[PDB]
Amino acid sequence: GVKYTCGACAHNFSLNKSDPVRCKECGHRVIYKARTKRMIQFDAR
Amino acid sequence: VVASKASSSMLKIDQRNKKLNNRFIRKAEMAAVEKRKLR
Amino acid sequence: EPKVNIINAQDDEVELMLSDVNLSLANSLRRTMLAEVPTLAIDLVEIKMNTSVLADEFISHRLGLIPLVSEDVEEMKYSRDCTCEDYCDECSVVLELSARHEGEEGTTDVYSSSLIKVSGPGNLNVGEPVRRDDYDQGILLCKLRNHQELNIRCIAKKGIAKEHAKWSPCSAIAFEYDPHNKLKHTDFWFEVDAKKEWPDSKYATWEEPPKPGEVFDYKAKPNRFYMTVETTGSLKANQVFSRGIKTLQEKLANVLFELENSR
Amino acid sequence: DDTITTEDCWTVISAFFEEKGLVSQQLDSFDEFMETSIQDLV
Amino acid sequence: MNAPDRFELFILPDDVPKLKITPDSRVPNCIIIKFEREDHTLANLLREELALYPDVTFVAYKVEHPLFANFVMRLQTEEGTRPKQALERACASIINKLKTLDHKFNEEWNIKN
Amino acid sequence: MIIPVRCFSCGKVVGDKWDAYLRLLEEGKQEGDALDELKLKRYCCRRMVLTHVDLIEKFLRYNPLEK
Amino acid sequence: LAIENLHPDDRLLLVDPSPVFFLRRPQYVSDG
Ligand SMILES: [Zn+2]
Ligand SMILES: [Zn+2]
Ligand SMILES: [Zn+2]
Repeated sequence: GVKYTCGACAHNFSLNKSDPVRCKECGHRVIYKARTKRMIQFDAR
Repeated sequence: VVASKASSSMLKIDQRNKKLNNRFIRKAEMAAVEKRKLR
Repeated sequence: EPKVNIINAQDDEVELMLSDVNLSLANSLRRTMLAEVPTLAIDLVEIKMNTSVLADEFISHRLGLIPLVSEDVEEMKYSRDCTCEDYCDECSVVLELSARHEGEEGTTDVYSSSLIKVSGPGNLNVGEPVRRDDYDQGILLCKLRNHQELNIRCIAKKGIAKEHAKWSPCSAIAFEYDPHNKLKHTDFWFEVDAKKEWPDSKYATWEEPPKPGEVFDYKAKPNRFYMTVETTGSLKANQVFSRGIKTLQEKLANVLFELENSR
Repeated sequence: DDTITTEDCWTVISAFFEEKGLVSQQLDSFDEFMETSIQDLV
Repeated sequence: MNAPDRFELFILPDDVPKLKITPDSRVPNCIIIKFEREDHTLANLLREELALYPDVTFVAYKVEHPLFANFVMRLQTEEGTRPKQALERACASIINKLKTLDHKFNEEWNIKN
Repeated sequence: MIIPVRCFSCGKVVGDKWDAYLRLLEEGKQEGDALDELKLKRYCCRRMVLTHVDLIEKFLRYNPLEK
Repeated sequence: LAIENLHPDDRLLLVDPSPVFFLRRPQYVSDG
């Protein structure tokens, strides 16, 4: 349901709150959440 | 490494500037010390 | 009674001489051209993806400072004065930038020429980023390596330099009068001799140096003012001068209207 | 020979910093510790 | 956090008038004018235009605080003339001067181009 | 980090002259002569280009975090 | 060739209408 990204090989996957926190392909122990989908706006000042 | 073009250009500029500084500053210092000596 | 004499003329700079005007009028004209002439600049940035090494607000600030063509910005409306819903074609210009690096080696530069105008006022010459030539690349915005992409949508609005310096049409306005100091408006600091310790003005040959036997003239006032107006490219120099005059006239007419309506 | 200018002194100082660095005392002390001190304490 | 909005320097609130005139009863024929959302650009122009009129005996302005965009003008004229009429004449005169200045600049630019 | 778009003091656009400056320095021109060639007269604008350090080249050597 | 290879009398003809020890040429990588 929620996207992640591996800290080593930059691979994208998903977790279901029951898998171990690991990369699928290279088995890194460090993963990062993906950027949101909400609209992002700045005032250019 | 596959260095960028700007970085390689800056490296060449740095080598040229280092050589030019090592010549000119040393020559100016030699001129200043000989002038201070002859006084 | 007021006179204008032009010394050098260019698209981006004019050097003129004002005579038979008050000092206050020339200074107010300088201030108006610096802070009150309306231009067009990017004000809202919608970021759809940004995987570069630069922060989002960093890139937004850089985008705000890019000068856009503002020739027909007088026919545009202020965003707060437009009755439209959200942004329309009569109060905003929409630009879009999409950059990416293809390949696994090297670096890609993102220039202001990559900004593409998508919508804006019909038949008005506003919105396009300023470019010196046809082969000029413009202002460096960002740098991208492999798998890094930038995809943004910008909204350009009308404003003045009082709100933010990105809307200023001018960079620097040189301003000077009385090169030989006949009015004694300044008292020259010196160690031995003030005459030979101070460099001569660049307009010193445009005025006759005072005679040695001349006495101080207390009835004189500043009369001739030299000024150079340099523009960022968003407007031409003559356009900036004319619109500064027009803005000052509009402010005075508004004061007069308020006075007459006060009764 | 020829005289030694200030630029020559700065060349010598550059050689010093090329060889030693700025944190050489910390690394050298720790290396001495790990290499011999643990064995001697044991 | 406590920084005011930058558009407050020149945007006039709905309930705030652009111009408020009150008499100064200490001396005869004097008024105090309060200008809102204005600064030295208009103040100095109006002051030094008015100072050259023979029937204007006193003219001055002050910006009380640089963090607030307003200035206050004091104007005193002769018995025959009213200060508001002098202010209107000054505004019209500066407008005419700017008009001829713009005309001559356009003429010279067309000549030199 | 990356060359500023405008001069801090006066606001002249200096962000389009970095690559030309590096080119001129490559050709062997002195820094003052190169700045003269780029029509940067006021020393406020000369300071912007003369004292800029390009840190983005170091930041770009780290591998991208998203692919 | 350069200014050094020029004849001294012709060098004297080059009159402005000497380097100083405290004006260095800028660098980017430094040393250490
Ligand atoms: Zn992985
Ligand atoms: Zn609208
Ligand atoms: Zn500058």
